[PDB]
Amino acid sequence: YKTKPTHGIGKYKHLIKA
Amino acid sequence: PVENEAVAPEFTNRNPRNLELLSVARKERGWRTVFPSREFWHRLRVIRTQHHVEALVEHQNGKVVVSASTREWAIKKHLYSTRNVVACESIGRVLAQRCLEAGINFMVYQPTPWEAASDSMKRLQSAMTEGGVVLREPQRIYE
Amino acid sequence: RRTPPLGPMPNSDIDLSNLERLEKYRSFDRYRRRAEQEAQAPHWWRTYREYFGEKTDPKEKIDIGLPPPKVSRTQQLLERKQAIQELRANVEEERAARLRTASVPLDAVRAEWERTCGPYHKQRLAEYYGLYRDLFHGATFVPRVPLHVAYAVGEDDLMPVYCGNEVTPTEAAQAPEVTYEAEEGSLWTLLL
Amino acid sequence: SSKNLGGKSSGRRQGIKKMEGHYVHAGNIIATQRHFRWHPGAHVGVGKNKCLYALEEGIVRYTKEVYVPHPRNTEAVDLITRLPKGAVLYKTFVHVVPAKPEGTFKLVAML
Amino acid sequence: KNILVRMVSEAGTGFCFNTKRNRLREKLTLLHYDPVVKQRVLFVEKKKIRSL
Amino acid sequence: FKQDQPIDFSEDARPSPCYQLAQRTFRTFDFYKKHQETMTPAGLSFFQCRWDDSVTYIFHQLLDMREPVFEFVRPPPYHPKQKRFPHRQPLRYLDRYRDSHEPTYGIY
RNA sequence: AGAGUGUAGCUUAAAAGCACCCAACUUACACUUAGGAGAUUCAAUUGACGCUCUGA
RNA sequence: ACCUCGGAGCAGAACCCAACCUCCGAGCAGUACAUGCUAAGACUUCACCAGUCAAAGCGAACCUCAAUUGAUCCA
Ligand SMILES: [Mg+2]
Ligand SMILES: [Mg+2]
Ligand SMILES: [Mg+2]
Ligand SMILES: [Mg+2]
Repeated sequence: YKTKPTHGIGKYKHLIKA
Repeated sequence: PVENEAVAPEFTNRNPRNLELLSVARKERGWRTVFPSREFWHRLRVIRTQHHVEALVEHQNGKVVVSASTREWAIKKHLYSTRNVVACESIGRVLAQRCLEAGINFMVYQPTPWEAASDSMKRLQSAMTEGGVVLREPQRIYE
Repeated sequence: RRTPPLGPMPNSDIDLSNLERLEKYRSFDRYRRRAEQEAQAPHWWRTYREYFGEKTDPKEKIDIGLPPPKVSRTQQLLERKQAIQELRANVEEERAARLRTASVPLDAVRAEWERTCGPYHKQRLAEYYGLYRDLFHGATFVPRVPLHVAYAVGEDDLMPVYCGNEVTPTEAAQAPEVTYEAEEGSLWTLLL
Repeated sequence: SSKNLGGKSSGRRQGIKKMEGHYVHAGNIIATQRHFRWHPGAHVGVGKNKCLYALEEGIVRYTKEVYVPHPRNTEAVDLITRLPKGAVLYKTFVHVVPAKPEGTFKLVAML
Repeated sequence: KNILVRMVSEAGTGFCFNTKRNRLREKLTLLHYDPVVKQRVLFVEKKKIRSL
Repeated sequence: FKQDQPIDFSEDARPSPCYQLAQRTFRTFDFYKKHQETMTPAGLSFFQCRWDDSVTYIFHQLLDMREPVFEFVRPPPYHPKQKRFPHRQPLRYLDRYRDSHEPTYGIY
């Protein structure tokens, strides 16, 4: 959730540049 | 009356290896979108490394009941080069022997296609089936 | 309304810059191993090893077994090295390995396994079935001296019991034959 | 003069119907939606419209586990291989912890 | 483009279904289940009643 | 187990017949607690046992009792509360809460 | 002459995990398959055979 | 200018919400007919008419896309 401390855990496109 | 007739209407069992022996244990279904999904009772974990070949048999909880690796002196002293096909064949045979001596004779093998297309895994499965243990566990009664 | 994380993020130890210089995952087995290794680390959020009941794994038990004998490991290692070096000099073993046809004896490897890491596998199989949980109530031990018991039914075969065998009551109506190595100066107590 | 047309859509009524803590039986649909938002975990099946339904009676739990894609899906394969050494995904998984047993032993006769 | 035809079975007459087919091809001879036989028999294209 | 000094016990002895199930109530935990500084475990071997045709003869000419039977029963299936007007329900909805599948008659 | 040291290229590893090359596919890279060579420098926590730095 | 339906922001993190507010479209498709028969439990376009997922069994070798459409009577 946005307010829970576990926010932004499923992000993956920021680690790639292709 | 006989004092030895204390049976009670309800009888419990304190053995974890009991529900899966009568085809009444529930399988942790789901996952689907990932692979090795948890709908089984015993798995055939195989780990191939450039130095040694280790094969384990784990339960649905996450503990191994029997493992077979070339790092053991009992197998390492009877063969050469723990990387060829005869090494993994002997590992599969000794694992089948140990599982026959342990009572377990039903496991699910779900490898990868690039590994299943090889010859070492095929010969290991052949040695496992010829030992007395057939893969592919049957269905569940009232799933 | 934003709350700070209660621990280190799984994708925060690496930098978002100079990504073209870092080595990418060339295959999928490495990613699978990394995932299965990271899934075992205790996390601070809700994980699978919490709700489905794990019977509290982080808990040190009490050993009530015999201590292992004092054996020099360097001498055993150098002896094993010399043995495998003398065995590698053979050419017949090389031919058998090249021709994909090389068999090993089963009785010899069985005896060597029972003499070496046999007790460890016996202990892990006994704790898998929950024997130490019901007998000693959590306390576990290690069977140092090997044990061999074989029943007598017909007239040629046998009905042995290993670490989880299956013996029918019709094949265990009489007393079996227990055989184990022992010295002259120690008593034993068998319990079934 | 009124160039746009077809913007008179309605709501699909897609969302979570059972939160964490409710006693969900076997067969109750957890949540219907498009695209894999909450991937299934334990005792949670899928259908054709990418829906979530329970399989056993218990308490539905929502955790975050690792995401191991299938080797046959080439899209996820390349998406994983394009990741650096030390990159995980960790998506939200739905699990149903069973509470009632699947059976017991009861005495019938006595001969 | 396409066309809808009806397939008549060889064994156990009385059970027929409908399936799509191309308009510029020949007839169909597929394997469809027959409930009165509980096996697999042959089906032949016969009598079209749709031109979609 | 493996005991050090020769120690003999008499409170755990059993008679020559020993065919009573009330006296065979043995507990390994209490037996190990009563003899802790004497015996030490050193061997373990277990196996699995199933039912066969010899259990009948055992219970007959070894325990002087009857053979108990059991059956792996299952809990009844769950069904919601039967409403008065089942909106959008098949015809077989009344058979889900029906006791016996026979035409019952009241005052007739 | 003094100091830092001590498991193959790496280890808050105790004989393992990462690394390397060859043979098959590829314009080429690469996965995978089939194989190979690799180490606790010596005598019982001690002293000395190898490297570096500070000097002359 | 429009007459049916879907998606993107308005409506931002369960759900619903309109405009003659600004844009993409759809009246179909590339391949096998077990695209067989029954049967617990739910969502439901804010009512109804409608639509969708699925435990298990007999039977069989071991399904992809977003809207993608037509009821009463009668023939
Ligand atoms: Mg809209
Ligand atoms: Mg509207
Ligand atoms: Mg409604
Ligand atoms: Mg089914």
